[PDB]
Amino acid sequence: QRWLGGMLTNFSTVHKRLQRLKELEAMEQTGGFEGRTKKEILMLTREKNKLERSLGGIRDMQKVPSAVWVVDTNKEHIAVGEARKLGIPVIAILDTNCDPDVVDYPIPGNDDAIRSAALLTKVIASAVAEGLQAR
Amino acid sequence: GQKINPHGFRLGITTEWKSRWYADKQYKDYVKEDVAIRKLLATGLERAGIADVEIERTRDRVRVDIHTARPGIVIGRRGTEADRIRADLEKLTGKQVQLNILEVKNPESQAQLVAQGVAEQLSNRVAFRRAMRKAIQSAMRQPNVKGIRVQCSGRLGGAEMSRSEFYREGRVPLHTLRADIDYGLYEAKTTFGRIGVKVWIYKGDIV
RNA sequence: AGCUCGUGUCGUGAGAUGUUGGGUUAAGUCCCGCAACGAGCGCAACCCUUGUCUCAUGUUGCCAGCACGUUAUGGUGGGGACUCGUGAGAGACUGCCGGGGUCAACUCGGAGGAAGGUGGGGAUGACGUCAAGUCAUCAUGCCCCUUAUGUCCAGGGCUUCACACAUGCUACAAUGGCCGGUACAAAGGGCUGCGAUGCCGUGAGGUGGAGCGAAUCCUUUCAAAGCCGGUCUCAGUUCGGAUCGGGGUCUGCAACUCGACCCCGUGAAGUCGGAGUCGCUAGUAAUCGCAGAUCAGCAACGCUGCGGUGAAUACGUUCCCG
RNA sequence: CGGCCAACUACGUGCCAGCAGCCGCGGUAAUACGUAGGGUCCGAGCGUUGUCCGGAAUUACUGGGCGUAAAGAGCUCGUAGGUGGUUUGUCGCGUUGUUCGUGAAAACUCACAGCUUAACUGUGGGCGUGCGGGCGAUACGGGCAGACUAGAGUACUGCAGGGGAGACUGGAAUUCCUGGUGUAGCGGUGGAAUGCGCAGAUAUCAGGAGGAACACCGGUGGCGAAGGCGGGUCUCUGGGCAGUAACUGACGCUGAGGAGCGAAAGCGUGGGGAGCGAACAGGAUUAGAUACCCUGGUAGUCCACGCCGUAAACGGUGGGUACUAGGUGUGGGUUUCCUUCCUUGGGAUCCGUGCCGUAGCUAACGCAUUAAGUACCCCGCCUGGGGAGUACGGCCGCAAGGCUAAAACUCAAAGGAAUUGACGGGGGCCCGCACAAGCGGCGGAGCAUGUGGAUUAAUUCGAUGCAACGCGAAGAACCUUAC
Repeated sequence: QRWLGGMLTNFSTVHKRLQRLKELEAMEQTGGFEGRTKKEILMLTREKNKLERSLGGIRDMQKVPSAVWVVDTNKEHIAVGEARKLGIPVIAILDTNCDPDVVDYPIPGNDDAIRSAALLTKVIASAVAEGLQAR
Repeated sequence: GQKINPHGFRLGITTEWKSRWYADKQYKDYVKEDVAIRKLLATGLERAGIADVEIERTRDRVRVDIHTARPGIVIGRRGTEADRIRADLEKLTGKQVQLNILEVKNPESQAQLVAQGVAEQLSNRVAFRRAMRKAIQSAMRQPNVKGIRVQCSGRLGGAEMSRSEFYREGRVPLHTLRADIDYGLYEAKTTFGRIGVKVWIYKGDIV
């Protein structure tokens, strides 16, 4: 959806969001939708939706990402900058308008096509899948 | 004049009256004897933290209950302290006066005791930042404390210019009626004047 | 309706971002975006009162249906029915419908309802500003007085008056004045206090004391504006009441300085007020009366409340103020 | 004995007495004044004053700068000087190695020795950074004798242009004059009045005279060293660019002084004079208007020939050269390929002129292949702010004045950029009995109450825009009560 500025650098703060999301899932499981005012429960449901929508793959962040795979570094310059600040290696597919000085492991190619980016994601997913196979 | 006294805001809702009796013709003299009792107890005892004094009356017999953080100090092992307070409460024309000395469960969660301690530390030599930080940390360490604000003003540190300083931790919703805000005010005696310490402590809400 | 903080990011740094942008709201209220992610004090809600209904409830409060009443009436035996009093609860949540809307906030209209979109009014006043006010409520550092700047007493003063300013009340009248008759309130107070019937004065009032710690008795059974009738006939007047003369009442040790009220007489300015300026959007303004605190008495026309009768106007933000 | 900068309390005093190198301390509770305790630093010394160096990179050779902080001459040409592409041979001037002579002693430095130690004294080295003579080297600089064509210039072929000077000439409009028509206003402003007209104005038509400036084209477009330059035509004349590379063969760059050009205003002599318009007159506004606004209006603006020599003469950025990512407009010219070859087709290239942006630089703003980046050569200039670009002297000028250019004294700053507020007779969007629409009032009268002022023995004290003034006072005859 959208890169919250400072997931990697401000990790401790954004982990509280996952804690709150889990707390609200527990509240959903127990069924506390009638114990308070309708405005409060409606706002709570909206907060649930916003937090789960903005953080889809973030619920598994235990320590830090050991590497970052990014498409169209120009669009998400904040994420690449955060990795560079933290020193986490970044693997990117760079288009002809990108800067090769910021990525470590470039893969030249197009990112404006859904098919090319999809194929590159297939390749990286195969790599990580086999690596998780060979643990 | 900014904020009304938190106890008086919730007097009929959350907090309770500290004097319990009914009088129609004898309201005025009852009030007089109550304030006399209160000032006597305030002057006589200063070592043990006197958090609260309740007075109950019924015809001849008068029941006064006080809460302190050091009950042993104010009570005589042979009743010597009890003897003195009993006799000089008889002298207050109280007819039959009986005392129920009590102890507070969590001295650090009581606003009056916290303010008393902060002011006592302030009086001798302590820098005010140290006192406020220590009080805030000690109170937040307690289980029920959800928020504490400490504010003291005056010639802090013996300065020529008066200042007001305050630190807060957690939630202190002064405008919320159901929230119970424990309020404590006590004046620190220093060589350069008088320093006033106000403490607000918030511990959940009562519905 | 704003004021900040933690972490992160930008900057050598003061600092910035969040808190900006679009929309929306009474609101930093919310939604969508966004190097920011969250949090705190504020906003809102929780409290009181008021508007509807349900259950409980019958005395000192009601009396519809029954009996006794004597004019004097719930007055009396009786009765929960209707009010009312006070406990609990329900009830308004954009809940529903239709349309705008990013299918989001939000917004317009409709139904139901006593009430519709924070229903009305309260309490609640963020960080701070103005060295704002208060050493005369109180407390307090320092300085000063201490045969006095402490302390007791009598008398006087705080009420002085050529003026100036400010807030009010009463008027300048006929949408009124006077006289007679007559109808409707709420709220509150009362023990060495409220004080009734009766009697005596013209009237303040005097004597007397029934009953009342009071939903019971007293404040009259409570009002005035209101309505009906009569008179006045546009005048400095039957308007207006100041000032002054004489005579009294009450409180109080004592009304000279310096109280209030009553009676007879006196009858001033004042003909709707320049420049300029104030309050108020509905049970409001205007107007009418009632009560309370302080209080022996009162300078109360002040202040804090209560009810009666009850309007006009808002096209719209160019100008004035914040 | 406040901080710099080791070392603090009490008493006395109170914006005084005083202290102080700077910042600055004295306002009944001073670690800054004075005195006592205590302390610290030195010690037969310890402080003050005077003078020099250091700190000061603050005259910067080592070792600074000039867009906005002080600092690029207004711009060119050029003298002396400084500096100079590739290459061959030679000289050994600079440069470099070695050697000899000299560089007195003393001093300094190293070692040793003698005074009981030290200061001091002596001895032996080094030092004496230099100069002179001999000998060696030739990379670099220089000289000499050549060579080359990449710099520089010429030739030829094209090209664009408000580059400049002179002469002649066009039309619109303003003004005026004459003659018709034609009436009672015109003109001007936020609103008016002076003013013009009724003796025929303004308006409209025809004719005539004169001067100045050249709408559209016409722009962040062209040319010029800069100032600057556009109505048309003709004559004379300067520079630039591109291509070919035929020619010469380093002929280059900069340039102290010096010379020339140099907006506007101003000055002299002679013409011209429509419009505009300093000065000057009235009118108006205003408390006052020596102004802004209006009606008039003289120098001047224009031409010829000469002076002057200044400007925010600014890109606030001296000239030459080489190198350092790109993207996109636009002006001039050559060329290959899409090729219709019509077409900004597109590319490449050379010369300009803008915008955006890297690296890098900068205090920041910003600059950024047109540098304020990286370097080399030459020139001008700066050294805290006022006094002052002034006085004195000098030179130039008809004059106005310009150029060169101090000191005394005085201050502890003056400055640049940027941040947060506050403010604006800045902009945008909103609100509130804020205005507008209404109703009732206050300001006039009489009285009540509070306050100021005055008065008194005393009129106790407090409260002074909103947010003091029927406020503290929810009750002053005595009490209250403080006078």
